[PDB]
Amino acid sequence: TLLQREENIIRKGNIDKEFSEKIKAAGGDSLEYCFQCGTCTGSCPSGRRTPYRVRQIIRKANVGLKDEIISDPTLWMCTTCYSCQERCPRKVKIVDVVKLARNEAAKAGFMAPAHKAVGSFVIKTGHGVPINDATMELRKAVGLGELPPTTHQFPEALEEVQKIIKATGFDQLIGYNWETGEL
Amino acid sequence: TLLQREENIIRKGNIDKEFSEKIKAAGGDSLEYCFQCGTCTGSCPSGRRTPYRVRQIIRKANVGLKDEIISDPTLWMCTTCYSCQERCPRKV
Amino acid sequence: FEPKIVGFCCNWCSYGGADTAGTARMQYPPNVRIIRVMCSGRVNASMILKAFSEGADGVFVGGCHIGDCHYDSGNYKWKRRARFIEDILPEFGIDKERFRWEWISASEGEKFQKTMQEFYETVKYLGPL
Amino acid sequence: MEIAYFLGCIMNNRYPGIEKATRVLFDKLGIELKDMEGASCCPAPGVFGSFDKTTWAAIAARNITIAEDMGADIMTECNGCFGSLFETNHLLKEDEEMKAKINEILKETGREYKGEVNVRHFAEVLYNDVGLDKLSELVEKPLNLNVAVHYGCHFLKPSDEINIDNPERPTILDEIVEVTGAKSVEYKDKMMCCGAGGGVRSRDLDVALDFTREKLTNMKEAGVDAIVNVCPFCHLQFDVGQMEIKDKFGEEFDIPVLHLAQLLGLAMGLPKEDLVVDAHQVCV
Amino acid sequence: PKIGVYVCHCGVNIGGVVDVEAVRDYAAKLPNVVIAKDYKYYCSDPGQLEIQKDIKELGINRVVVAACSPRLHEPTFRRCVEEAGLNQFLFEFANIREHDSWVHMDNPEGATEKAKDLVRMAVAKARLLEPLEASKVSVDDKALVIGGGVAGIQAALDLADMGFKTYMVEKRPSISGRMGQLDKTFPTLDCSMCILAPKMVDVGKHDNIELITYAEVKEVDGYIGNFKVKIEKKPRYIDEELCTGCGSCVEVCPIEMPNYFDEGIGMTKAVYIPFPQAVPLCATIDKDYCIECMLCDEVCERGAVKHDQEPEEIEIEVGTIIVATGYDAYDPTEKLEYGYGRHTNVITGLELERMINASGPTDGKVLKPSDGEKPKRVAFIHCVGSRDEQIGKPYCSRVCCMYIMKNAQLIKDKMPDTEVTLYYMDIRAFGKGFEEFYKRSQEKYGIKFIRGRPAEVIENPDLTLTVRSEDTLLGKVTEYDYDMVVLGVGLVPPEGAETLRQTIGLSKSADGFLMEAHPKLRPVDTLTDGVYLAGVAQGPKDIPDAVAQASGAAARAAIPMVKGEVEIEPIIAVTDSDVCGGCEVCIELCPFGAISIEEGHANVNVALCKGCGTCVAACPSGAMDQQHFKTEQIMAQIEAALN
Amino acid sequence: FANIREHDSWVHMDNPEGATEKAKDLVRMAVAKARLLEPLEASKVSVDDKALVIGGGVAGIQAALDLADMGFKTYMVEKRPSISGRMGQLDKTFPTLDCSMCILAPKMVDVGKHDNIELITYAEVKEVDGYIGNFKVKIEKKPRYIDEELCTGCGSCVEVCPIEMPNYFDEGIGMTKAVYIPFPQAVPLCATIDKDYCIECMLCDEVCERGAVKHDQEPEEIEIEVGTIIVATGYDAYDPTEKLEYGYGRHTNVITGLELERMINASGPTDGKVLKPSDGEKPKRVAFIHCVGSRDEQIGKPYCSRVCCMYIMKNAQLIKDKMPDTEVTLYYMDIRAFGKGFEEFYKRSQEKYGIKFIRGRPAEVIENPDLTLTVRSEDTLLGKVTEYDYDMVVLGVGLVPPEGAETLRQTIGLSKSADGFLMEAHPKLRPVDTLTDGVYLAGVAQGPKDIPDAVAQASG
Ligand SMILES: Cc1cc2nc3c(=O)[nH]c(=O)nc-3n(C[C@H](O)[C@H](O)[C@H](O)COP(=O)(O)OP(=O)(O)OC[C@H]3O[C@@H](n4cnc5c(N)ncnc54)[C@H](O)[C@@H]3O)c2cc1C
Ligand SMILES: Cc1cc2nc3c(=O)[nH]c(=O)nc-3n(C[C@H](O)[C@H](O)[C@H](O)COP(=O)(O)OP(=O)(O)OC[C@H]3O[C@@H](n4cnc5c(N)ncnc54)[C@H](O)[C@@H]3O)c2cc1C
Ligand code: SF4
Ligand code: SF4
Ligand code: SF4
Ligand code: SF4
Ligand code: SF4
Ligand code: SF4
Ligand code: SF4
Ligand code: SF4
Ligand code: SF4
Ligand code: SF4
Ligand code: SF4
Ligand code: SF4
Ligand code: SF4
Ligand code: FES
Repeated sequence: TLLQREENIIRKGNIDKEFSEKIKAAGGDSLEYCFQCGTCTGSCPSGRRTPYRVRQIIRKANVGLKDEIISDPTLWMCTTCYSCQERCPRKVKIVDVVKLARNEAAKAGFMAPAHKAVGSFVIKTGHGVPINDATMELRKAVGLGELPPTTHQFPEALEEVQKIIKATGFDQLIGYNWETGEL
Repeated sequence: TLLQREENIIRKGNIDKEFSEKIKAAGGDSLEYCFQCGTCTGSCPSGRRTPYRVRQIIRKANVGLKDEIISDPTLWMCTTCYSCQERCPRKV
Repeated sequence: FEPKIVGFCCNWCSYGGADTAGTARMQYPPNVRIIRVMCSGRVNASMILKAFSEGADGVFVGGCHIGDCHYDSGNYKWKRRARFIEDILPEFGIDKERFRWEWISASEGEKFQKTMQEFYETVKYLGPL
Repeated sequence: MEIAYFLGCIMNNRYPGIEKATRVLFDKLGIELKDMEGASCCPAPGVFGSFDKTTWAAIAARNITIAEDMGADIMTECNGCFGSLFETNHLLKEDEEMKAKINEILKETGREYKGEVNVRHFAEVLYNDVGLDKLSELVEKPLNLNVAVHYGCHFLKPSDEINIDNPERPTILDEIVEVTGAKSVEYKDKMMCCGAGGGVRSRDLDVALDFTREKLTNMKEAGVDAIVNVCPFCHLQFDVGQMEIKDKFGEEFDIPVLHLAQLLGLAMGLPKEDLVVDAHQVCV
Repeated sequence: PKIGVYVCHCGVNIGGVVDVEAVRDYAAKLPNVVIAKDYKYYCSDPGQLEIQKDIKELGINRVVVAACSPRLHEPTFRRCVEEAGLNQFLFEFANIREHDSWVHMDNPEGATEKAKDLVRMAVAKARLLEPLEASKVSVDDKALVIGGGVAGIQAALDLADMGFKTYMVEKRPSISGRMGQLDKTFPTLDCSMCILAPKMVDVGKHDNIELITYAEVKEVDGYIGNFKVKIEKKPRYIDEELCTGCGSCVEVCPIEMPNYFDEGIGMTKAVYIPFPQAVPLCATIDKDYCIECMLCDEVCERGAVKHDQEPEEIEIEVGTIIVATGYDAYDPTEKLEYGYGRHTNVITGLELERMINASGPTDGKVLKPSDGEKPKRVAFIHCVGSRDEQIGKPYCSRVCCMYIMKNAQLIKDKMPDTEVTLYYMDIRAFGKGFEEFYKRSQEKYGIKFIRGRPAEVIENPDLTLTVRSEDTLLGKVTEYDYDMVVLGVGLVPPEGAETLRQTIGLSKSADGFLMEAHPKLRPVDTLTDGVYLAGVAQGPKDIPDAVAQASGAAARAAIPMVKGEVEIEPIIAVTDSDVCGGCEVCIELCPFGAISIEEGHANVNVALCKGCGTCVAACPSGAMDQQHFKTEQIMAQIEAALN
Repeated sequence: FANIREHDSWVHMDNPEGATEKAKDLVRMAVAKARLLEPLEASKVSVDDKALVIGGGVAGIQAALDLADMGFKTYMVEKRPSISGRMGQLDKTFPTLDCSMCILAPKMVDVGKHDNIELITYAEVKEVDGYIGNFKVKIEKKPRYIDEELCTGCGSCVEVCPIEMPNYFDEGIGMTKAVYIPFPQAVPLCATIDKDYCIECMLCDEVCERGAVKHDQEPEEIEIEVGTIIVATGYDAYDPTEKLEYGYGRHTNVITGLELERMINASGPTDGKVLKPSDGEKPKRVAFIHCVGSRDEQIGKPYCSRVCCMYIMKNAQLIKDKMPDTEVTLYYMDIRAFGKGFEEFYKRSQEKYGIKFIRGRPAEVIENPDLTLTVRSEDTLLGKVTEYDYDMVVLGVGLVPPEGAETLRQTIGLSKSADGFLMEAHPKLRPVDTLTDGVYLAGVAQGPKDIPDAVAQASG
């Protein structure tokens, strides 16, 4: 059956004005004066190959459809290429709104495992892409040091990075467990 | 994956102008001068409980998206209640 | 303590700016008293000194933006006079923060309101002269 | 001239040839590259900026303080790292409350953000501080190459803040590339994203690979011999994604991927082993 | 001094905040005050009658009104006191509404105290006022009209039919403006030239109109009724009195140059006539392209070719000025994503107007620039150069929607098989018959409307153009191919607008067009007396709105010229010869040079003085004093403000 | 004159030979007629240097003042007891949000004091005869039952009157007495008795000190001779009662834009407070609906009313300034912000005041048991039906020709356009002339438009 009494109508029960106020207060206030020309969607390269529609994201953020935004997989199709923002005739900070919505979605548990894995790599070694043995050999062969002068080479720097992550609560966000060093 | 390279863009390969000409010649010529106010969808009782959107059907008929219309299940959600037609400001 | 403030505003822009603030109903403290002149070029140091000698705790002067004077050069002469007055006032125990002069355009009601509020706060903090 | 040298992750951990070529090129230009001891992920904006702004800003601010300690501007040759560091720098400089919050977080690490240095891009430093004439003088092996220039999204955008070149039709990278004797070839959708940004590569590999496949189809139709980039993130996308596209759809492009520093090293007669071509998955 | 004080309630605008009962009693108790009254609306007729009756009965010789700002109603009360026999300048205004009541709503007690202090200051000033007779100056019954478009033509014809001798200065060799370049007009699709050409001929034949084309206004000096204008007539190198416009010189000329009339898509010769209906029908030589071959000299039978012509200087004296300088079309080259100037088959709306014109460069055929063949698919893009903060153009151009729809309809009628699509954000069909025209574009001609602002225009190898744009009503990205793309460019102020604005001394609005005196009730007046606006000079609009504005400007400029006199305010510097030492530190401070030295004493010229008071403030000894702003008056006001 | 272009060349393009033969025949006919023509001297007739202006709104006031300042003696006939038109009823004006009365009242006083203007209010033009320069006009002055020469507009009669009747100025939401002054700034400031409500209690007679009350007054007949006529009769607001799906006149908390203008006016019936008609409390949620009575073939109104977009946005901005906590939503098809500063005003409605715009023409307005209103409408940019609740709904009614427009049009002998407004001589180049010589149009009489356009037309 095509019947579904909740998905095909918008009432006040679908609206969270606090979400819109939070987004605007956090640096996405420009979304208030989008007039829905659709230039952003036309400029969007991910909108051409996925169901992602940035204009509708901006509209939902203005209306206050939190649950519809944060739980939406297409919210993660934006590459932050800024093509939309360069062309918006109303000078809306589209990428800022997208990132704020992604922050809210992450707070609600809509984080992909691969992104959490990147976060765990940063926690463990300080590098989103840590070095592997083959690259160490390549570095040695070409006159560079076996390890780059980074958190790879300085444990105290890694400790500082871990202190920052603990202070910001990022480890709790991705569910990193220090005791076992797993997610 | 959310990737699908055909469903998220409209090109001339999705358009059949003969379909639009046939519809207009068969008694649906008024669809030419719909200005997409959305009164019909707001008046539609089936649009409130199904994915059926009559305004988008009219738009697709004008554009010529035959395959998108005829294969659409929601096309069969209309009860022919005439609520939309009584209120259309363009008398479509 | 409620400071006594005297204001001089040119007819064409600064007085227009105060009128704009009024029409928009931009609230500000009631201590200031505006006196109208045709041009800020009409203001000289004798008026400022007379105001301070008569009991004023602050003196404000408003003019057209440089290049916008109705009489086309008056605010330049006022600006020179105002710099000299700022030189003279501290020699008699009057802080130069009690003498403020600003360029206010006829449409700048909000700037006029903010100037009035801030000048009142400054003069009140300084205390009685 | 002295400048702090930020490395990032992908360059130093997957493609050291870019780093070696850059070090050699800057030594030939009389610019002292100072290592930023203890630097970490910038962090990659796609994931960290998407997850928590505060953590991203704090890590970037610590990286910036590493360079502030040496009293030197930061130089990056990754568009992703440049974007992250530059955005954090101009956010903390122009926002006192956010600066206070980030400094409160940084306190326990024994660091404080002062907002005393500038974040600069590798290509921008080459164009402004060195100039096209000095770069031309150092060319000893004028190249005969048709190259597709991939600007990457975060080199020039958001242009309201970066103000380096016009994002729609820039020419800075084309001029730098042509100083080497190679020819920058126009192709369809040249300013298109590679698909790796915003964390998309790790979230939906198929979407990012279609970005790359579209770009590669457009480049191939133009007949280019190589791809030139100023972003190790884009570099990795093109290099590894060509292999991934071959395995998934059996489509062969065989378009070598070079960093601008590597192209400059090739035109300057650097040793072949210094370019570390063995790091690349696509044979050059 | 018998001061009568009148405190206005203004309904509740003052009374609501300020106690008009306490203030009235305070005024009644002040020295020299013989009466204090309050009325609900003093500016109204009953209030003025009350003031006049009080003056007649109690013999008041000073009138003080505690009411709104003087900039609003000072002339009203000045005339009110005049009609009762009192002198104009024995009158004083206290500002207790904009300066007190509307800005201290939360402090009613402080508001009332401030009102008391302000009325005290006003009475202190009014005590020392004295009568001043205002001098009348004659108003010249002549008008200048700058710009020879439809608005300027209408204004000139209306002024000339009302009997006033009018000058019409036009920078192009011929009059017509942009209306002469149009093929048809919306919403009727009537020929624009067929209805404009008779008016152009009328302007050319009127006994009361002096038409000076190919000329610019270089200098403007003076004031209302008394404008001195220096005009520079550029050399045509053709004798206007002799040339008949036959066109043989054009036939023989070997050099080819762009025709300005054709907007960059039409060619003419170095000697050219802009269009067949030109007024004056005269030839013009552009020396940037002339090689001085003398072929035109030899072929001309009237002897009208003058290669040694020089620019001419004309000086006129007028009483009123009407600026009707129109607009330029926006240049979309800076919109790089749309590729104007880069893609071959991308054109603008005005270029399309020239192309669809039967008298245009292509003989009325819409042909692709790339190959000279008719396009089968045409896209129109709305709001190019308008409603866009990325280029600092946040306004609507107000006519592009309609002329886009009109040109789509014209392309359909000429080539019925053509497909036409419009990319719009809003369809602004607001005028009379405009909504019906909009519906007819769909019902009759089958034009397709896509609600979406295009993201990009991509030129394909075969030179066709892909418009990449979201269909926001389908909610999906589309990439559609077209043989031609027409940019709906907006309207911008004409080239050299700032020079003329500075020459006259006018202000401009946020959009860059000239600013009217009042947005609602004085749309054609400016704040400079004797200068008026007509047509797109005041902002984008269509032909009937411009014509209505031109007629209104003619009426407004005629009023003072019919009156024949204006009053000069006597607020001027006066020198006390017995006190003046001839130091002369005052002369250079007058920007108008009103002060000279006679018999070792400073002497002010009333005609030159404007009443700024700068010289008076500069005079140490006080020999110089401004009327109505004397030093004693301001000193009394300062004293009363604090005591 | 031989007509060989409209009658021959443009209608026989496919038959050039037949076209040339027809041209030859037509020129032969023209010469045959011209052979027998003879001279005729045309007679000149004097043009009276007097003007009549019908309608005392902003356009009519402007036209009368311009004619009188040019030296011509002008008559101004106004059917209401006072001049001002619809501009006097507005609180503020777009796009500046300036007070309309503060700028209109001086012009009204000027009209009332001008030596060259004869103001005849509470009067109608009954007959027009003659031609340009030679118009004979019969005007009927209705009985005020108050002596205009004696009444001072003090208002004591109003204070003592026991009967209450609707005030026409307040557009059906304000009350006054059987003897009333339409508003404090009325010109002439004079009282008027409506005998449909007067009970003849003579309390006003007893309280009046000027002896201005005249219960035995009769209608007066005035005959004037003028040279020109300017029709400036304005418009009426559309009555949305026939739009049954929106429930105007049935739902308590549904109002029109003009009623809202009266309600937001500080001098209006509610002292400038926007209050629900149902309970007299401020609404927390307000919806505006665009294009009510316009752009609608279901009611035979296919034109745009041209001002409803802007005054809708203006009144939304005013509601926000007065009650910042109020939520305001506008339901629109197109936003027609075409005028000078209009697009900036439109952007300011969003950026500064936080007004919400929904692109969708509402399907229905449903009154809930608690008297709140559900607007059922598609959000076409979300592509989904919405049912949103509001405490107040304001219909953006369009402009229609005024009551009695056809009578005056027939009296003068003018034609009308497809929209029902008076027709100008030429759409492009003669916007204020008619095809009747000596008769001119100004303001909304010629079609909907805003105040500056009407003022420009009046001057023209
Ligand atoms: C493509 C297009 C199509 C249009 N179609 C229509 C339509 O169908 N119907 C319609 O009603 N309107 C239409 N318009 C709008 C219409 O053209 C304007 O309303 C009208 O041209 C304005 O007339 P104007 O006299 O104010 O200005 P213009 O027509 O621009 O005339 C101004 C004149 O002033 C002269 N001038 C400029 N500067 C100076 C100077 N310093 N000294 C002396 N002279 C000077 C110019 O050379 C010009 O002759 C269209 C506009 C465009 C761009
Ligand atoms: C709710 C609303 C808000 C608006 N807000 C604005 C705004 O903010 N800014 C703006 O610029 N415009 C606004 N407008 C439009 C503006 O009101 C009109 O442009 C203007 O009123 C037109 O003036 P007018 O003189 O042509 O007509 P009117 O104002 O209607 O005046 C016509 C006069 O003619 C009289 N009359 C009618 N028939 C006869 C007759 N037979 N004999 C004698 N007299 C007769 C009438 O009684 C009236 O006094 C608004 C309109 C509405 C409905
Ligand atoms: S481009 Fe800007 S104004 Fe247009 S829909 Fe996107 S965010 Fe809104
Ligand atoms: S930044 Fe995101 S939303 Fe904007 S164009 Fe790029 S992918 Fe699309
Ligand atoms: S109601 Fe009529 S005009 Fe509106 S969208 Fe439906 S069919 Fe089109
Ligand atoms: S007839 Fe009824 S069910 Fe069918 S589209 Fe119209 S309103 Fe919907
Ligand atoms: S005089 Fe001024 S304050 Fe008094 S009623 Fe008139 S406008 Fe209002
Ligand atoms: S210059 Fe001589 S030849 Fe040329 S158009 Fe004039 S009259 Fe004819
Ligand atoms: S002299 Fe000049 S204008 Fe005349 S024919 Fe020669 S090139 Fe042409
Ligand atoms: S009139 Fe239409 S096309 Fe022109 S700027 Fe306004 S909305 Fe855009
Ligand atoms: S400054 Fe005074 S004293 Fe000197 S010349 Fe002028 S008026 Fe005379
Ligand atoms: S008052 Fe001003 S304009 Fe007059 S003489 Fe003095 S300086 Fe010159
Ligand atoms: S009729 Fe008499 S009491 Fe009534 S308002 Fe007129 S003068 Fe006053
Ligand atoms: S006589 Fe009529 S108008 Fe007068 S008070 Fe009685 S009811 Fe009212
Ligand atoms: S102006 Fe706006 S609200 Fe009024 S009819 Fe036109 S589109 Fe509808
Ligand atoms: S007029 Fe204001 S400063 Fe000269």
